Amino acid sequence: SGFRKMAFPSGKVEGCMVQVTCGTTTLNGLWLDDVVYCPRHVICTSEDMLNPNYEDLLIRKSNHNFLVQAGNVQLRVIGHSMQNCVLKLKVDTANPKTPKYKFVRIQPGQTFSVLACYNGSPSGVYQCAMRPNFTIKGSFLNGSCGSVGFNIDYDCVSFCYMHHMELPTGVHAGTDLEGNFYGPFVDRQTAQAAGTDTTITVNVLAWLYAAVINGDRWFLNRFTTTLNDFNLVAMKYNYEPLTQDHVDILGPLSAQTGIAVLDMCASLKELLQNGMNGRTILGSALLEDEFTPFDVVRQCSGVTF
Amino acid sequence: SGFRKMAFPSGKVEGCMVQVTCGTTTLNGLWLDDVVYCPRHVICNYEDLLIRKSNHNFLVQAGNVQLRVIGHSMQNCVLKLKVDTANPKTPKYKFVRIQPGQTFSVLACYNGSPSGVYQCAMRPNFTIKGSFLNGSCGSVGFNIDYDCVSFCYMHHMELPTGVHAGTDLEGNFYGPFVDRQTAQAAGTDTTITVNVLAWLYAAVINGDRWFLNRFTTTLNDFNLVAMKYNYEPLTQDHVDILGPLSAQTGIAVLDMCASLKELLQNGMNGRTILGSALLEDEFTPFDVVRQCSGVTF
Ligand SMILES: O=C(Cc1cccc(Cl)c1)Nc1cncc2ncccc12
Ligand SMILES: [Cl-]
Repeated sequence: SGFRKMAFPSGKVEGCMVQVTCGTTTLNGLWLDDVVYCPRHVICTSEDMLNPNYEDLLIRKSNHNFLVQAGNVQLRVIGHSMQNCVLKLKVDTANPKTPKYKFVRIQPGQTFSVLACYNGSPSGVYQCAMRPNFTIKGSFLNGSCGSVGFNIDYDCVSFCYMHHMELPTGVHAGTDLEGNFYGPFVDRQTAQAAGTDTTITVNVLAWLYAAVINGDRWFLNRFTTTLNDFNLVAMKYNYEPLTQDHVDILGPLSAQTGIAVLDMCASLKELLQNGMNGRTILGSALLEDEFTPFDVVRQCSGVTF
Repeated sequence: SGFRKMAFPSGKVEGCMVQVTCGTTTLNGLWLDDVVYCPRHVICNYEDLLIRKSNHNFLVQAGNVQLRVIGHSMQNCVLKLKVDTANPKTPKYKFVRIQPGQTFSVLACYNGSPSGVYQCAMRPNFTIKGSFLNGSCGSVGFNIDYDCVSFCYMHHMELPTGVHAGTDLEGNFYGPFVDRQTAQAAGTDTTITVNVLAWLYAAVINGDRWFLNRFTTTLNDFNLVAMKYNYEPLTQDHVDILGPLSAQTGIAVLDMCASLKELLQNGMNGRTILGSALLEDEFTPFDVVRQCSGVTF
C-alpha cells in the first residue's frame, strides 16, 4: 500500500555526469562512450544570447578550449560537432560506466526522473512530467544546465531530456538528446513565454484508478458520460482533450477495478464541479496529473483493495 | 526556481542491495564490507528459530552472483550475515538513528533490485507514509552528507492503515512496534510544525507572499493555537534552527508563526502555496536551505 511520486534509481545516470567549461561558463555534460553531450549555449557569452550565431561562435573554437572534468580527472577533447541545440564533444576516453541506453523523444503527459547536477556533481533526483505546453515544472538553479531527464524501464536508460533554460514564470525548457527543443522555444534570450498550461486528463484518470486500487471510492457516482460530453465539460476547466487512444490506454486499469473509462470520466466531471469537500485522494487535496497509466500499473499492486 | 520533493542520488546505495532468501521468504539485504544486514523476520523466540538455521540455509544473491554465508548473528531486530566476499562497491557510511520530523530517501527494492527512490519523513507517531508492496522488506532509508551515506532506516512491515514501520540499522524499531503478526496500530499523528514553517519560507523565497501579514505572536500563544490543530509544539530550538531562513527573507520566525495561525483558522481561500492546497510538513529547514542553494554529492 501507499502511493508516492517515485523516481527511478539514479546510479546508472550519476556515472555519466561530467563538468564542461568553456571560457567563463561552467555547466553539466552527459558522458556516454567517447562522447560528451551538453547544451550548445556553453559557447555563448550572456551578450551572445540575444542573437547568437552558434555556427560562427563554434568555428572559432578549438578542441583545447573545451575543458571536461569527470570527477577529479581531466578528459581530453579530440573533436567537436553540433547537432541542433546540443554540442557533442569527442573525448579520448570511453566512459567505463556507460550503461545500456537509448535516446527517446517523449510526448506531453509523459513522466521522467531528473538528476539535478551542479559542476558535474549530482545533488538530487525528482520525478516530473512534460507539460502539455512543453515546459517542465522543475527545481533548477544557475549551473544546472545540462542536467538530464530519463526513465529506466528494465536495465536500459532512456534519456529523454537535457535542461537548457528557465522561462520568466519559473518553468523550464530544454531538448531531447538529439538537440531538438520540446515546444516552440529557442536557446536565445528572446521574449519567450510558456503557453497557457492545461491539466493532463489521462494522467488524472490513471491516478483516480490508483486511488480505487488503494481502497478509496468516495468520489465515484452512478453516472456515465459520452466522450464528447466529457470533453465539452473538461475543456471548461482547462483540461486536455481525452482521445480514444487515452480511453484504450486506460483499458487495463478499467478491467482491474471494474470501472469503465467513461464511468471514471463521469466521476472526474463531478469532482471538477464540486471540489473535494475537505477530503483528500491519495493524500492530496488537488487532482494529480503527473502519474501516467504506465506509472500507476508499475507502482500499484495487481490486487485491488 | 522550482520546489520539488527531492531525494538524494541513490547510486551509492544501489551498489549495496542484495536478495536474501531463507526457506519460502525472499526479501532485501544491505551488503556493506563482508556483512549483509536484513530484517530478522526472514528466519520466520527468534534466538530459538535462529539456532536451528545453518549458514547454508541463507541464500544471498548480488546481481547474478551467489554470495557464500560463513556466519550469522542477530542484533535487536536485524540479522547480520557474514559473507566470504567484501562488497567492492561499499561506500563511506555510518549507521545513524534519526528523530521524528527528520527526512530521508528510501530506495525501494524487490528481489535485491532497486525499483524506485522517494523522499519521506519520520512522522511524530514514528511511522512513515511510504510506497511499498510484498517483497519490499529490507529496503533502506538514508541521507548523504558530503560523500558519506548515513543509513537510518530499514523497512520491516506495513500497518493496517497503509503506513510503514521499521528499524534503524542497529535493529531498534522506530515507534512502539514489534516484528510479528499481532494487533498493532499507529498512534494519532501530528503535523511537523518546524517543517511547515520551513516550507512557508521556501514559498517566500520562490515568490509566494500572499499569506504574509503585519502581525507577530508570542511562542506561548502560537503553541496554544497549534495544539488545537494537532500540530507539534514549536520549541526555542526550532526557532533558532529557522534563524538563517528568517534572516534571508526578512520575516521573523514569530512573524511567520502569525501567518501559519491565520492559515489554520481561515484556510487557503481557493489559493495554493508552491502548487499545494495543503500545508506541507515533509521538508526540514535544512532541506529548504539545501534545495535553495544546490549542495552536491
Ligand atoms: O536560463 C539559464 C541560462 C540560459 C539563459 C538564456 C537562454 C538559455 Cl537557452 C539559457 N540558466 C538557468 C537554468 N535553469 C534554472 C536557472 N535558475 C536561475 C538562473 C539561471 C537558470
Ligand atoms: Cl512518450
